Amino acid sequence: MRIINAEGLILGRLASKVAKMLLEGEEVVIVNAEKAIITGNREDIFAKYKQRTELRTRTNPRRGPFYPKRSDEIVRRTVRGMLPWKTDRGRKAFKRLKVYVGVPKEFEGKEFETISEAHMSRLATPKYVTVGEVAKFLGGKF
Amino acid sequence: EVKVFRVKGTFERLGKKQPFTKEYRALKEEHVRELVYSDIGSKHRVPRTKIWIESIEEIKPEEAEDPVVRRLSL
Amino acid sequence: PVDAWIREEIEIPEGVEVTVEGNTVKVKGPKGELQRELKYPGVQIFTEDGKVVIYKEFPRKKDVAIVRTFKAHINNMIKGVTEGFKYRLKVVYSHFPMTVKVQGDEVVIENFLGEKNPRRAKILPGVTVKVKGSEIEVEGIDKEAVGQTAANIEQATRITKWDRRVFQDGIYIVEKAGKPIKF
Amino acid sequence: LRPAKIDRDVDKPAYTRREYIRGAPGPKITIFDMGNLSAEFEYEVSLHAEQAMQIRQNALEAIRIQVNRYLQKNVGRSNYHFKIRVYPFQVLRENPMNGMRRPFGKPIGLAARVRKDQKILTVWVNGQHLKFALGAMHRAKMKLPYSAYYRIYDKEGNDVTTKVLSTM
Amino acid sequence: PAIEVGRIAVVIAGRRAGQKVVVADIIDKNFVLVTGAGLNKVKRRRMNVKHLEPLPERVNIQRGASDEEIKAALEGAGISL
RNA sequence: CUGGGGAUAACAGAGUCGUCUCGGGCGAGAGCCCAUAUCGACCCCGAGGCUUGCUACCUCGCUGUCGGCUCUUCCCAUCCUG
RNA sequence: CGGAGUAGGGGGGCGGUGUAAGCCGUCACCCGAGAGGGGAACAACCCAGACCGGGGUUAAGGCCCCAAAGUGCCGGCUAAGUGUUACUCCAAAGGGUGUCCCUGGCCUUAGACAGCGGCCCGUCGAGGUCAGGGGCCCCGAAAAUGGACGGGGCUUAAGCCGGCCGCCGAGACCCCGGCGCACGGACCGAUUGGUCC
RNA sequence: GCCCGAAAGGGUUGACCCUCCCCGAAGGAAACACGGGCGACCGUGGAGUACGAGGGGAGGUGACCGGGGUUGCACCGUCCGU
Repeated sequence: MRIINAEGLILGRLASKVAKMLLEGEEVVIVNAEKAIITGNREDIFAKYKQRTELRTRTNPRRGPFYPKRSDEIVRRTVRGMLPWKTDRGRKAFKRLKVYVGVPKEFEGKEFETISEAHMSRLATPKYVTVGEVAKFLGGKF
Repeated sequence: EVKVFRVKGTFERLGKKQPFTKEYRALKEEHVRELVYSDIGSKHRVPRTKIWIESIEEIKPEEAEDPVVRRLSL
Repeated sequence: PVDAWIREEIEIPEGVEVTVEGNTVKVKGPKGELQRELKYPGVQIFTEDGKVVIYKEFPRKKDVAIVRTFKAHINNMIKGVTEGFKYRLKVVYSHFPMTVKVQGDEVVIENFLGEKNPRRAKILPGVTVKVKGSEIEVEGIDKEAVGQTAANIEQATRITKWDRRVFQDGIYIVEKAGKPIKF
Repeated sequence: LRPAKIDRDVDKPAYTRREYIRGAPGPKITIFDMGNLSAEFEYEVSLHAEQAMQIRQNALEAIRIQVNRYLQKNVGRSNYHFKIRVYPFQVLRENPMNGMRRPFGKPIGLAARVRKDQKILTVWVNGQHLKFALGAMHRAKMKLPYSAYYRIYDKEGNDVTTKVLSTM
Repeated sequence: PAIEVGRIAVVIAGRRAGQKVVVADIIDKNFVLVTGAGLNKVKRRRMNVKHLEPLPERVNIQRGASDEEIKAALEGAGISL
């Protein structure tokens, strides 16, 4: 499997590249997911993700959009949105993915990778927020 | 061999005309032409037929009163 | 693009030592250190010949503003480690004389308008409050620390329920670092 | 009475012949000239329309009264000449209900039709009341169904609005 | 590094993708005048600063320069192009 | 009574918004004097679809209904409570 | 000379009436009576008119992932997730030292703020000040099950302006083979014809 | 992918697959070498080459092929009459 360090990276571009990988048949691990950035303004982003959390099915909430509050799950969910989820192909591609907060010991002592196309260096604007900030706002653990 | 060019023309927007004068640094005047068109069409949403350049000339670096050009040419 | 290459210098005095280290300015002087963080894309900060230089190589309006702003902040830090900043407040009362006390990191005001519950104003690290009669001093070395302390003490005594043309008692700022306040 | 968006537009034939229209109403505004009529003033100040409009006599009389009061108290009669240029000939129609059986409007009102870049009003004034002239024009512009713009003409009928604005 | 007169730079875009250059004049906020003065193929042209990578290396010249002068200063300074 | 009709009404839906509810611009004038504490004329510009109308696109044997009782949920243009 | 069917039309453009929705006509391009490729899906909006098997180049339009092909090139703008809507399905009058630009007057080696004092000197000595016009954005701007740029998401863009360079993509157009039809001809038939060109 | 497969269909006078050559419609590269453009890229040569639906031929291998039943994957697809 390939190991990718989200640290200084942009979420959507990271996810686009990773999803193409997954479909072309690889295994991907993402570490330090709390350290990716989201671009925009803080009020806008928080409003978006709160409005998403408070969506649910009025008749039975044991159904319902289960939109997450943790950082690793935020990342995993973006990637999912970038795949065909209603198809065996997509379900297998998605099962070939794993996302972690931090760097577990299991992966410690190994050389990571970084996607060129996604990186904070491209930016010209001091306006960015972190996924960990979003998670703290929403009430998630780490 | 960098020259300083003055440009004078006219441009039209919603039926109304407006003259303009500008000054640029370059080697050739074709580059000046392209840049004029680009900048005006960005800043006033004006196509290239509705821009009529009537004069492109060369001058020297003290008959120039744009701050950037003057401070780059000294 | 207003200009080409805005740059502004700051003359450094005798006993002061300025140094930059990774977008963090550090100033040492006859009393105390002061560090701060001044970050903006395309803005540099360094020392050439005994000066502090701030530079931007094709500014718009909102870059010029930021550059002059950083200028003001670094001047503040220099004059602060070199002289310090001092603030004054005044106390007024019609009925119900109140008593102001310091204890640790708070300012306790008791019997304000006859209340049975005191009022607590926070002091910040590096700032010293000092009561002398009906006049108060707040001295310090960081402009913002001293201002926030004074302002906390003043806001401690706020009214929202009655006419302030008749109910005027409280503690008020009268000099914000040497400059008076008139109306 | 009924809103003016119903009568703003011009997409409809003209209806100006009283020797065929039964029950055609009569005008409200009956005064179109004010101030010193015999006069040789310096500066002319006129509203032009920015697009075709259809202006009711209610609005015209409102404008008249407001502007004339303002200038009578701020300028004086011997120093201004105020004129309204357009008369209401267009008859307005309303359907009396039955529903939409036999729909053809019975007349209710009048309007003036005005085309693009046409003059509506004019204040002739000396050089030391221009501020008041332009305030009057603001007040009038505020009461029309679509927008408008002003110029400042010289005798010899020339545009001097820029040279005058820049210096006052 | 930062673009300036006399600066030695590399090319990353075009037909000459990977080749050394001496920057001889500053036309604008976007364009510089390049030449490698007979020590290679590159001629005297304009280039977008995007399409260049500066270097620590550098020589001293006068603003608005010629290929003989650049070659002389290069021989003196010890920089290979 | 028969044969038929949404080629055609009453009823809820769709469309529209003159009317309706909720608003705005300008500043005449009133407020001891003071255009804006409050009120804001005459004229001009709008939102919503909770009134009523207009039209006739769906339904003529699906069900044709008003009020009340029971039960759950939503909007804010906020009556109290912060 | 013989045999019919049709006497409820509709989208779109033009005209009369109407607050408008709609009503009445007209035009003869389309649906009806029309497949296929695109617009998220769509009777009539764009490309385009269809025997059968195969090969290749294009149109409409598209090229970050979903999804075939550009994380494409140059210049400039927007900070509001504005926008990411050809049309189908999308808010105004009135306003804004928000920012980027054009134009024209008045000032200037002491100007426009400050400070020290009675229109002024010096003082810090370099660009100011007034109006008018445009581009993008902002305020004006409030709904009912749980949410809709088609979705994820995107901020020197994956948005807007002005231009450019290469690819993808139909049953369209080119080519190869096969079937039938209409027209004409020859030969050949115990009758409505058959074999071939 | 699993299962049936005697005859009526082909086949040891040789099935499936394999490689070799010749002709070859419409169409049609790349590396690489020289130069033009800020640049994405283009021009000349390489080159109408390599290839290309199909039409012919020469050989090796030695038993299935076509057909049928069910089902997995990817794309496409809102029944019938009125």
